Amino acid sequence: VFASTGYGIAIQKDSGWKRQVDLAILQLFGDGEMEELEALWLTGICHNE
Amino acid sequence: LTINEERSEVVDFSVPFIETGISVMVSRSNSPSAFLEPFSACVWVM
Amino acid sequence: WGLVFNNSVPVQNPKGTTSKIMVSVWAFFAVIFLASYTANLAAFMIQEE
Amino acid sequence: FVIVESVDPLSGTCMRNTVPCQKRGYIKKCCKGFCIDILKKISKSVKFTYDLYLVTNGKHGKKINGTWNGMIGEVVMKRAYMAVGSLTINEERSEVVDFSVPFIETGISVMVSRSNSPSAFLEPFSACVWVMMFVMLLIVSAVAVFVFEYFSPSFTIGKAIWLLWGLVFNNSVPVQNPKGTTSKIMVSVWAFFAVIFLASYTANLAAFMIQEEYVDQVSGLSDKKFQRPNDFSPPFRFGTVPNGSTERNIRNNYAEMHAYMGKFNQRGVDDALLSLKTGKLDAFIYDAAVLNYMAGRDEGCKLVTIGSGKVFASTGYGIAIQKDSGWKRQVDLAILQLFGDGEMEELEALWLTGICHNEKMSSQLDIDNMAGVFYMLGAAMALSLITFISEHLF
Amino acid sequence: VTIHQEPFVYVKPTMSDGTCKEEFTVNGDPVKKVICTGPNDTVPQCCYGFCIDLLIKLARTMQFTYEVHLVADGKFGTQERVQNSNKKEWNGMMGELLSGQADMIVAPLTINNERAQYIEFSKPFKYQGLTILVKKEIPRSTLDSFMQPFQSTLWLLVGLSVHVVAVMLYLLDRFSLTLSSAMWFSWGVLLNSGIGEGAPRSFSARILGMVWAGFAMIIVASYTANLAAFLVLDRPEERITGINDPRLRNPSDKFIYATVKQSSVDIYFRRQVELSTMYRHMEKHNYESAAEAIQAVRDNKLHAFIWDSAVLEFEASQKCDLVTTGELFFRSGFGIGMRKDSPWKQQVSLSILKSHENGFMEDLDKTWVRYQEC
Amino acid sequence: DSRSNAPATLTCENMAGVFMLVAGGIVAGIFLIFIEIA
Repeated sequence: VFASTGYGIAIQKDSGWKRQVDLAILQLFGDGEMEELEALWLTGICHNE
Repeated sequence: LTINEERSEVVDFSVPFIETGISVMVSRSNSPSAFLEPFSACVWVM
Repeated sequence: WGLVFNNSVPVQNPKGTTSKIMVSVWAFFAVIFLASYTANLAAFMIQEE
Repeated sequence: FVIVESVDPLSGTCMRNTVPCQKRGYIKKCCKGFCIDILKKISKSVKFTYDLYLVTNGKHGKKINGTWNGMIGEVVMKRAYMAVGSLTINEERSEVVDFSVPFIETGISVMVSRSNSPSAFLEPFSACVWVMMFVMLLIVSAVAVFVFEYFSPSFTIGKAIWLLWGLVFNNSVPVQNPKGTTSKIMVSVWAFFAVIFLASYTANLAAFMIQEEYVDQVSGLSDKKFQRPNDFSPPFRFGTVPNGSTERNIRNNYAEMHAYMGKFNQRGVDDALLSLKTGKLDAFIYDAAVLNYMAGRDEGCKLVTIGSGKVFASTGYGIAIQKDSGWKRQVDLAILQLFGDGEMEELEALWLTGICHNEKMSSQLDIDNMAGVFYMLGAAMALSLITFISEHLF
Repeated sequence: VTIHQEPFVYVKPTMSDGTCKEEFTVNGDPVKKVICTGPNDTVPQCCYGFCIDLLIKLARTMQFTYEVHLVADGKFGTQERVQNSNKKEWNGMMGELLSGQADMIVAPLTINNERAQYIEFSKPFKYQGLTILVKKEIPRSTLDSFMQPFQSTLWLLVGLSVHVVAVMLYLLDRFSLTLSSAMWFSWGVLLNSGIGEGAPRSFSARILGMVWAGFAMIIVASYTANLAAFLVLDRPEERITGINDPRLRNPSDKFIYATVKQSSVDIYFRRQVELSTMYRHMEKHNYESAAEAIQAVRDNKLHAFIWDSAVLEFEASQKCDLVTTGELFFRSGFGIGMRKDSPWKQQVSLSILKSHENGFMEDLDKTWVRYQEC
Repeated sequence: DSRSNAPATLTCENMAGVFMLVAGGIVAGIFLIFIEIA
């Protein structure tokens, strides 16, 4: 890790979906489909090591 | 979405969908050991 | 010490029979030793860091 | 193929995807298993209410009275529209009942334990190397002669043969060093030559060492090892439990074994599987599908299915029904779309995904092939003995 | 408050004076530690920990006087129904904040979409994930010496065999001492060491010489590829691997695989389709102490175990007897929960902001993660 | 073939190159033999 960070969908300060869209993210990781995010995207053919 | 103090100041965002960070990428190397490496210097003792 | 590395020093062969047996000791000794060399080279060869 | 359990003691039931089944006054017992669930989603899209039972007789069916010993007879008993369990496609069965293409393929198979290699000695040598050796003799004696010209114990080209041919194997012959300076340069040629040569030896030994093709299993129902139980010293026990479907196959296939196999016949699939864990017998014939089933589950790395899994008496498994039934074309279509789902991948998941991995290594320090090297050695020895007496004639 | 966890914090009971023995760093800094409350197993204790120091830095940004309670229970909480009242109660640190029993939210727990609805939390203080405790096996694989790296039967078999052929070409000599010198010839051939007396004059027996020579070169080969093989390969099966791993995917008595009792990790095992038999079984055999997890690995009691992954990565430094699992599961990280809101809410937001901005996190690696000799 | 892996390698031509270099060793042995011999 160098300068750890992340990516997502920000919104403006004091917005409506704020706590909501948060919860959205929460259950989203709750799905486990992020494995399928590797699939759709992050699954590499470079293998490892 | 770069999580950034500027951004932090600027706008509102929650925990990311995916983690990130700073990095660079070399090309794969296009040694320094073997000569004495396996020797197990107690061998020289023997 | 000739045998120490792969023998290969032709000069000055002591003719002692029992002495020659000792030469057998250091000899097959050097056999397994040069083996240790070899397979060692396999290891470092097999070794990738 | 299938699974069962006791019901949850607290609740007296089964949760998640587990199904009930009664057992006898039939008391409930947990109905489970993957292919079971294949029937689950099957009936689901099919919309047909399933009901589970515990088979009280045999496994599948038979005649032996001229009638079935198992769920086949239940179809004769017509106690269900269709029923589950691995369905042997069988002429008897074919006669008996109605079934479509299988949910999963099957076949006849046996399983050895993994081998607890007669190549290397000559294997990497690349016999054209020996050609280069004859050549080395050629140019060898050549430089021997021509070098000695200006040079002219002489140590003639027979001696020199023992010399350069000394280098032929790792030098190591101290006697008779020709002092020719240019000759010594030639000795350098054959010398570093021999350096790279002995190298070729070494890395060659690495290759054969790195080379693993084990294999070495029986042919099949055609196996010579299966042809004559007395042929080798030990008989190779290969077979399964009595009243076997694929056994009845073998009963048609080859009788002599079926006779001889009766001697070593053992009780239970997993039980005799443990007999293989002890290897009390040689190997165990069984249903190919069932075999690989026996493969995935293993304590350590032990068993080896006979061969790589080459097909022997190809077959499958499914849910048969009686002839001229209602769901027939339907349940067929059910199967059709079922394979159409691709979830059979998830059948590997729920079941068929193995931890045994596939394809490929302990230490062979023993002789075997090495004894073959010693063989060629002493062979050439006696060869020099006979040709030696021939030289006494010469 | 929080609970003592190596990746989180290392705090033993304080000194007899109720003090901390001064210990500088590997960089030679007697890093700050604090007093704490502590359980008998209500007593005082000391606050010493990496992430604890992270909190120290937090107050060091916007001032608040750190009062560190101990953790009455081990976990934070999960809303769970009682024997009555029809109320799902998170019992623990999280509950204590719901109880308001303390002020600051202190723990490197993962963000729980579960606990999300209960209350908000902060953004990650660090990235982390889930995996199963991996325990190394006996490395071993040192064998055969020189001797056993031969077939004693075959080895001496071919040796005395070379003695026999030595008697053979020896008869080639006696037919048409050279016999004892011949012993030096074949035996020396075995050594290939050039005893030096000489080679026979018989071209037949000489060709036999080339033969025993081939025997030798093949023998040097035998040692070569032999020890190569000894050096070659590796242990057949380490296993684990896929989060679906067959051992895990195969309910039976043999494999013992589980995780902590009443855990956010356990929460990752909580509501799911596939975990059914797993979450069932493990729950029966589950252990409640991550301490008992580390020692459990040392105990080698269970065939497998699971806990906070990146945690175990820290624990991966704790001993060599264990192993590292394959990859992430249900990955979140560490942070500070949000009970309703506080000035500390958006404050701490800024805190994390400068945190990832500054390098004090890399310092924490030095304080913790950089310590790996593994 | 079994060619999925490469155990089958036995150096023949690839080695025959260096062996040929040896033969040329014999040739240079001829040239320099007569030359320096004189």
